[PDB]
Amino acid sequence: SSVLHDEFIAHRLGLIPLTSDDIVDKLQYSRDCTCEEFCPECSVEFTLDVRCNED
Amino acid sequence: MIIPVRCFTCGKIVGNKWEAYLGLLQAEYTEGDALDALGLKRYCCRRMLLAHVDLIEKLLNYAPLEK
Amino acid sequence: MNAPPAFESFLLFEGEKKITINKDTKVPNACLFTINKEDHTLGNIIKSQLLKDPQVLFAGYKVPHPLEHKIIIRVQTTPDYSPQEAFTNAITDLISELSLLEERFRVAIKDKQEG
Amino acid sequence: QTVGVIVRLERETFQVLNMYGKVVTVRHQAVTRKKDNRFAVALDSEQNNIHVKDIVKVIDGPHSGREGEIRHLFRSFAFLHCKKLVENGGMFVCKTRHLVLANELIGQTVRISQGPYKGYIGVVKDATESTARVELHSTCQTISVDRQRLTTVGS
Amino acid sequence: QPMIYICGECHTENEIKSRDPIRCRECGYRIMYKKRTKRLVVFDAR
Ligand SMILES: [Zn+2]
Ligand SMILES: [Zn+2]
Ligand SMILES: [Zn+2]
Repeated sequence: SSVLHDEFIAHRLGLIPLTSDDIVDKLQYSRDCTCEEFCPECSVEFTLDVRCNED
Repeated sequence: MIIPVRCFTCGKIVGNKWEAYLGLLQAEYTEGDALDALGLKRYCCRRMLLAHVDLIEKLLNYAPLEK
Repeated sequence: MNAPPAFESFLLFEGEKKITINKDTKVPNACLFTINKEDHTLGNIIKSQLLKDPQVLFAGYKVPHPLEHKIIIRVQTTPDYSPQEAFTNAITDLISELSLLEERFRVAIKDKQEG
Repeated sequence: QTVGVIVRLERETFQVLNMYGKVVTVRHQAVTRKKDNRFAVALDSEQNNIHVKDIVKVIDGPHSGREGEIRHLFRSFAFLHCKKLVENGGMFVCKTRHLVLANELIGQTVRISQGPYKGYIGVVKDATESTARVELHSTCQTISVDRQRLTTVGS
Repeated sequence: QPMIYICGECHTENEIKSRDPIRCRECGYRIMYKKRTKRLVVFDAR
């Protein structure tokens, strides 16, 4: 419900740097993984849930 | 509308600098001093902060559709 | 609408070969190496290493078109030598140099971190 | 059971040529129109596929050494056309055999589960038995994907 | 079947039936907006 449309938010999220220092060598490329959608061997899950209830 | 996450030119993160920059300006820093204090050395990153227009506040002035 | 997917520049398409070898028939002992899904990075380092070889008479590379992802490397050697041999030896030399550089960078980082 | 082609037009009566090849007279009201088989299948002596609007020779049957153009087709009968034949207004009928040569995934929401587009999600706009067209939610492009790389997302 | 619309003024959800005129049951406003879809929306973050 923000003033920014979905692709705007998604693009900004894509640009957030994430610490990768030791995990990245372990992870497989998602295109190479045998999982069907996303598994801990090829991805990291994030969630965000924020609502403004104040003035 | 909102501060870009990265400098377009070099990719340095600037999206965590806008509120700090506004703070330094109200503390009487000059823009050049404030940009120095935030570590923005290359003139591309400095352009990012110097030229930003925070239009999202104006947009936040309108009531949302859903309560 | 006509944008190619970004992965197209480094992922081989089904059936596409990484590297193809042809003879250059204008002159003797000359080969053209076509490499798919590579760009100036590999082409330039390989060419420069080949130019270090005293038995290589000609070495050069080009990207035929910036919107395509192919490089062509042309190698001519002396008759007592082969362009295939020169290409293989150039890659081996580059790998050796990179391995040494990685070892020495590790050592330098450790020195700097200790003091 | 009997289907025919009207070969002659008159003020009151009709002379409609039926499949059997004989001529029977009927009126305007009694005869009711039937749609034409724009596509169909049949069989022939040579064991080759025959469609409408093909030149064929009647090497056997009621007629002999006769050439005509098919206009309507029946399971075991076919209607031939011509311009050189006085009898029956140039139209006669001969047997087909005697004649010789002379979607369920569309609109569903799918996740690409394999390949370089793994993870993308889209709506299937067209699917054959092997390949599908997927409008991608994120890229403004419709791509063709092998159906073995798709999984339908369920609600 | 429900077909929930949001009122443009009072922001109140309220049911609407096809062939029923558009009017907020609370404030009588005549402009309403449809709610976001429940279909899966997925973006590459590019
Ligand atoms: Zn996986
Ligand atoms: Zn910069
Ligand atoms: Zn209202």
